[PDB]
Amino acid sequence: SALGKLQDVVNQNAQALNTLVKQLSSNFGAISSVLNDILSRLDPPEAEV
Amino acid sequence: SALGKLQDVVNQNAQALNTLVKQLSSNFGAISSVLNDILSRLDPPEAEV
Amino acid sequence: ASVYAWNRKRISNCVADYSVLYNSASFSTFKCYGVSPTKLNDLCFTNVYADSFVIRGDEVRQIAPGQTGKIADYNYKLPDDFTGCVIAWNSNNLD
Amino acid sequence: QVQLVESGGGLVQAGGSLRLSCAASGFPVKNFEMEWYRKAPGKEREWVAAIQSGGVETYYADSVKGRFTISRDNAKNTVYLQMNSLKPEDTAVYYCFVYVGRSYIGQGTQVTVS
Repeated sequence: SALGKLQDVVNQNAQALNTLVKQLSSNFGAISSVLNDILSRLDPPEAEV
Repeated sequence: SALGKLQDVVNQNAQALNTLVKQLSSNFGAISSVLNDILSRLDPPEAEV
Repeated sequence: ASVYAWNRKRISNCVADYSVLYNSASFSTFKCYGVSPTKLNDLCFTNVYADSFVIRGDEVRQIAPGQTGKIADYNYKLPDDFTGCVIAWNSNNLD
Repeated sequence: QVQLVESGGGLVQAGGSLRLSCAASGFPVKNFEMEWYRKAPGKEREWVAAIQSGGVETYYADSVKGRFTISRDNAKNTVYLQMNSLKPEDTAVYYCFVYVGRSYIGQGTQVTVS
């Protein structure tokens, strides 16, 4: 724990980057996380929401 | 008013938490800001939006 | 079979051409939900779960995600996350 | 909130005429399709007549085409049914039918032809 002032910066940078990448498994409220399975059999004035 | 440099910090934090409280009563485009009359008076797939 | 005992006939281990089913003009409505009918011939699926029933002619708009009705709320309910096509045609000449 | 009540029934002979009613409450009748069914004793419940929600087209059952008349009154919130050329095969309890969310059945009125 001597080098903690260097280590916590790299830890919070890597964990912020991992939290950014772990956002990529979310449809945010859609039916599925696949873009085409949201959009393309639904009518195009009603999948844009 | 000699102690303004401590009082403004407490006032800013209290106004931040009160502004966080006072935006719970915002519709953001809704009929009502409470979940229960949204769930009661509206059909649940079009209450989802 | 009618809507109290709606038939579930699953389809597996074959190649499903949907361009034949698209270009047939005998069907009245072709309401669809998942992923495009142009590329229905282009993708591959795990299961089909094909269904078969007869409704009233005014009960066509009950077959949607999250409707209300004695068919919808009491007899035959679709999920809100339903991915499929509704294929319907008139059967006054057969029933 | 929604309730159908039926009146206008009575005892008629073979070839008599009568006119029923189906007074409705809780919903307007310019938006829903309207039907009538009948229950003969010893027979199943069978559909009689229908007018759609727009009020444009009329339909009837196979044995009652050309003889029965269905009419609607949107002002009084009442649907009527007219009898002409009555036969004793139509001895039944007549229920009026509507689908307002879920279908509601009234208690009906006994109409006998003898």
